[PDB]
Amino acid sequence: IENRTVVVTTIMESPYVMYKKNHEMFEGNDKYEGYCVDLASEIAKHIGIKYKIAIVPDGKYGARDADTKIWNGMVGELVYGKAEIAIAPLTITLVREEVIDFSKPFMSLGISIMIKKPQKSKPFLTVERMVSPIESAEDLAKQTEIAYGTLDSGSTKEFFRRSKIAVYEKMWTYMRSAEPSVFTRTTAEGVARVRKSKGKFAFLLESTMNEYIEQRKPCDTMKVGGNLDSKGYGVATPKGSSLRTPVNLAVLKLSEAGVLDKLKNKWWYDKGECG
Amino acid sequence: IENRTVVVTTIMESPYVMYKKNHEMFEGNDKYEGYCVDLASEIAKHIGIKYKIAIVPDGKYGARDADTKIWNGMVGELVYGKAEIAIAPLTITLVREEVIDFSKPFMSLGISIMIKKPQKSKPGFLTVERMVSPIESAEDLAKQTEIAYGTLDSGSTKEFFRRSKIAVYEKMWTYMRSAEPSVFTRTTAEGVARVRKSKGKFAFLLESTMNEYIEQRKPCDTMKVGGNLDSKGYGVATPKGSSLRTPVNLAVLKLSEAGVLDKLKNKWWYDKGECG
Amino acid sequence: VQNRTYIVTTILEDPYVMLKKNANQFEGNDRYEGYCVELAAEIAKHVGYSYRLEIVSDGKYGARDPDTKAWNGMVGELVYGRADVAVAPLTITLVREEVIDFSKPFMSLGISIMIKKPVERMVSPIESAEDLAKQTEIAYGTLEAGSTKEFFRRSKIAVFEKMWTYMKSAEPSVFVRTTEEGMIRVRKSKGKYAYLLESTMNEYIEQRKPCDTMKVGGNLDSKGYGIATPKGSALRNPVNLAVLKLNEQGLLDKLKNKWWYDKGECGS
Amino acid sequence: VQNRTYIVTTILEDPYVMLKKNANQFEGNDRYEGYCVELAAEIAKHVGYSYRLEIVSDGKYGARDPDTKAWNGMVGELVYGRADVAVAPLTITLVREEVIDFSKPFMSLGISIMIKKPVERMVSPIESAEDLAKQTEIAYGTLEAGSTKEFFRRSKIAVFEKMWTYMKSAEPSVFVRTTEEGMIRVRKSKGKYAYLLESTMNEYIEQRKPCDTMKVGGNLDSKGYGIATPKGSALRNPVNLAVLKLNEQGLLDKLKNKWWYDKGECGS
Ligand SMILES: NS(=O)(=O)c1cccc2c1c([N+](=O)[O-])cc1[nH]c(=O)c(=O)[nH]c12
Ligand SMILES: NS(=O)(=O)c1cccc2c1c([N+](=O)[O-])cc1[nH]c(=O)c(=O)[nH]c12
Ligand SMILES: NS(=O)(=O)c1cccc2c1c([N+](=O)[O-])cc1[nH]c(=O)c(=O)[nH]c12
Ligand SMILES: NS(=O)(=O)c1cccc2c1c([N+](=O)[O-])cc1[nH]c(=O)c(=O)[nH]c12
Repeated sequence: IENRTVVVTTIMESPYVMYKKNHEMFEGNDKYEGYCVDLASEIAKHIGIKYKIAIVPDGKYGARDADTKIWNGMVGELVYGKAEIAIAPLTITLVREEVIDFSKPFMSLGISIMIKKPQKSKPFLTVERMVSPIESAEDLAKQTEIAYGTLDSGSTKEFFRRSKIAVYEKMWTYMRSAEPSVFTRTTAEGVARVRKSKGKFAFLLESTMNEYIEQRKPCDTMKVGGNLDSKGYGVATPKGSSLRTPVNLAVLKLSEAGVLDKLKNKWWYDKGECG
Repeated sequence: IENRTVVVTTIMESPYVMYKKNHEMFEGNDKYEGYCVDLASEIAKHIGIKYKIAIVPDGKYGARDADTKIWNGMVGELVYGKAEIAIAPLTITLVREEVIDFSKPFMSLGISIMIKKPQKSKPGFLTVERMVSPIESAEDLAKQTEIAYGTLDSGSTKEFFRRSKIAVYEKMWTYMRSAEPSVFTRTTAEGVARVRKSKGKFAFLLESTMNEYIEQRKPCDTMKVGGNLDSKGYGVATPKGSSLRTPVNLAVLKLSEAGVLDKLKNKWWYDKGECG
Repeated sequence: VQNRTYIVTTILEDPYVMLKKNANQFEGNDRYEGYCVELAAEIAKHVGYSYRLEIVSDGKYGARDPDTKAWNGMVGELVYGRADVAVAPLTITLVREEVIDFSKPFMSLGISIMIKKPVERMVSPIESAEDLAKQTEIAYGTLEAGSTKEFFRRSKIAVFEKMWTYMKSAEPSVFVRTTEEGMIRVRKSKGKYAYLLESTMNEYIEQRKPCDTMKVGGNLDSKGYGIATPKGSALRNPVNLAVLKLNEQGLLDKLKNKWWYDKGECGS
Repeated sequence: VQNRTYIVTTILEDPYVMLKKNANQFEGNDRYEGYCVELAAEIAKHVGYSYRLEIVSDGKYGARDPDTKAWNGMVGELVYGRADVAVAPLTITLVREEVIDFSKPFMSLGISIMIKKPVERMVSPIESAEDLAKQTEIAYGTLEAGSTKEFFRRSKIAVFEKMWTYMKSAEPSVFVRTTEEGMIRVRKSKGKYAYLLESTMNEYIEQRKPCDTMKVGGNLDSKGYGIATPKGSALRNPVNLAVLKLNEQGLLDKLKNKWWYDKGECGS
């Protein structure tokens, strides 16, 4: 199990995997570092196997095409034998589960509200308390002087289109009826819009990226409110593979040992630029 | 080694070695716990030798007698072969190194000024309150005479002032000798009680380590101020010519470099302190 | 898998499984009401089997006996084949997953802080583990023998380590024998005690009368309840897929709202 | 041990050994003045031997070459028998003690914090390691390759570990090539930089012009200088006893005061 080298497909997306400094003089797995790289190292230690990181050429997480019925991304690589392990942020989704087997979630996340950091507004003085105009999703939906949106596809838009709790239904109604267009092509564009709008726009993106962006310069974004829904990231393995059980037990042992929390803290706050 | 169990003599004095809770149901070394007990544990692990803690019956640290020329206490027990290692607060001193050999100091200390914690004095800005210490160092202690300063009636602390030639520590000795009534105390506990009772009008000059230990005890009415007047060390004494000198010395040095000694000092001073 | 009724095993824990106020005029599955009963009904609807609710006799979550190496409670009933499906708040852990198969978590939780609901603008309520660690006026404690105390015992984080050293060097011991006694003591402590317990229980206690406790801060760790089956059971895939469908369609988040806030005795 | 002159090894370090302003009208031991020269004179008086001061050629404290396993500097001179006594600021450590014999420390030491000497009442100057760890406005750094950086690298204390992680994840690198450049940087930083160096050098620099730096806080660790001899040398016991006598009678403290404050160019 150690002589053979497995293909560990992964996606180039910070802070999970980034180009290491002076990566040209490194070779193999040393060129990439991040949360996912170290998680792969720990998992390979637990299973006692040798691995090589192979970034997926397509650059997509994974979805099934409409007419051709061919899977793409890491899910496509796992299905068609390109790789065997997919240590990367891959949301445990029903449609992804029907073809491949997911392990237990190594990090829990959900849709979170992103707002610009509160600042001294131009119109007791010893101490200053910054009051956030939004406290949760209910306050965001009740008052409509602020605009809020999400990326033009993915899990968030479908979740708002599908929710029936009558609050996110109203949120979806406002989002669809809003003029001009509120959806953003990319998450980076949405963050730029939030920063540029001077606190007049909010972004509904997943909590992990929200916390990562909050700890980056110019430190002008913050996380507010609890998670609207619940999801998780899984270490996907192909259906019927013999590596499912060792991977699952390795993730569970790492989660109980506190190594996962150590990694998240180290790559979110310890290496953050607003610390 | 583990050839035989050695007699590790120690003195019953907190926080180095204290009676453990429910010590009757424990046996051997488990009855005693403290900084010195743990230090003995690490030293015996480093040398790989089994040991047994045996408190000296006399209860004294050790000093040469005037007439019989006999050695008492821990130094006496080491000299006459009743023990082999003394892991205790035994100060490295010239007259104690003429009969036995000391290792490197595992803890540095010196004479320190003890004063009652500043309080809300009765009046004769209000948002934050700064407690100003009336005394900051030995120079201010000697310059101002509204507060009397005392020491222990027979020890290294008094002999340091008797033998010192620096102007500050000579004026201090002169005032302390000419002070009325008697300023020297009988025991350290009695001196601490006098400091606490005098409502901050009396300062006591005792060892820095004990000052830090007492400061972290209830009712948080004592504190340390100023730097150490002199420098001394606490050593793990071994008898002269013993083969255990070098392993003990290297073990203490390794423990000091590894930071284990600082960890133990923190654990037994601040972590287990009752004051905060 | 038809013409056969399965024996579901679940514990009486609120809001999960609670006896109805009209218990003595109802029989069968109609005796019990709660989050887990509705979850079992929906899972049986999706998978397509008939089931009967049965309670574990000893009323405990599964633990491994250090002497006999035997499993008790719902996990023990699952391992020895006495029951088929355990739709209950059974936490996913390394030890249990070695013997039984857990579905994907239908409810995420973690360790949280519960405090009594209360120079003047400078005061700040506790909102994180660091604030509780750096402040000592208000004591905090956990269950005397539970996963929370063990978590602070084995934790490698500096903040949690300092917290644990505070717990182990403080008297009287704040560790309370039971959860009910813990919440009673917190209520009677008048803000001088914070109890560290599971997030779901803290949220439900927040919604219980007389509404004098609140939950602050995020989850210190990450856990998740699960629906366990015996290893090699034929219902692993249908149950997992059903749980995923309820997670995406929002049925689990609807039952949570129904049994936590909609039927809560407190306003929000 | 008479009719023989001993070659004594020492290094040019201020104020331990300094060249006199009248150096070129003096010869022999009269060329050098400082704390260590007077210490050597007193030790030679007490033990009763004739000695000649000889400065180490390469001017370094002893370190072990990883690839040749050879000792350089004063320690290297001691091991190979070129010199007899090293009355110099030579720190007692585990590695050096394994090859040479150190006397009892004649001067305690430790890691100190060096800063430029400067809601108003609420401000708090840095006075301990915890204050420097919790506050990040003022960057702090040590020598690029020294015992201080290694100490913070290997330290197991939580505060020191957090400080080390702060240093290793900060740019530009605050670590300074040499002590003089570090002191100049502290002078020119206007209170935005704190230098972590040995306590004796911090105290001596505090008594140097233009007196814009000060030492604050206690020693983070415990170290001590020593007077080393080759292993098995016949002068170990006389040197140890002489050091103890000078320590008890206050001669060591008197020389330290004379060469730190009495001859200092700064008021106190
Ligand atoms: N908020 S984000 O930074 O951009 C983002 C960050 C991280 C993982 C994402 C993700 C987004 N997305 O576009 O919404 C979609 C998506 N879809 C998957 O299937 C998956 O596995 N992971 C993801
Ligand atoms: N200030 S104290 O708490 O009571 C005290 C504490 C600890 C060690 C002491 C000591 C005193 N003392 O009485 O001054 C004298 C003394 N003499 C020695 O020879 C020795 O080794 N250790 C000590
Ligand atoms: N909420 S509680 O009373 O304070 C509670 C306290 C302590 C342990 C619990 C627990 C609850 N629970 O949710 O009912 C469920 C549960 N499930 C497991 O599998 C396990 O191991 N430990 C527990
Ligand atoms: N002057 S310094 O910048 O603070 C200093 C920096 C770095 C290493 C030092 C050192 C000093 N010192 O105090 O003269 C003495 C010394 N002695 C040893 O034996 C050794 O190994 N390393 C050192």
